[PDB]
Amino acid sequence: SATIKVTDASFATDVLSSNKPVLVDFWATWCGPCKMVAPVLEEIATERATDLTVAKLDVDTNPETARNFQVVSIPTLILFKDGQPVKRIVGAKGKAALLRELSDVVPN
Repeated sequence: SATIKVTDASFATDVLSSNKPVLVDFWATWCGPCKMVAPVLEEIATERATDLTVAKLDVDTNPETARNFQVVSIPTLILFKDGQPVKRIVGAKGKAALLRELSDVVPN
């Protein structure tokens, strides 16, 4: 397991105070599309470990952090950098598609 599990009590230390960018997956155990994205995040967490932390937040056991980032539907992925959210992605995505959508630049 290369992803980290984070909770309402640990979110500030593990995500908001992280040196590395952190990609947070807001998910739930019963959610069909969240399962579609789970193995993709596992791969990214291993492959991109020196550059990026990948964190999982179960919205049902951590409803306050979900409320704090206005998460209404899942999967939602939020990328954090130095304490702020810099990108929000809604919906399941393939690996290549996800990494491209996380960027602020486009290919020419």
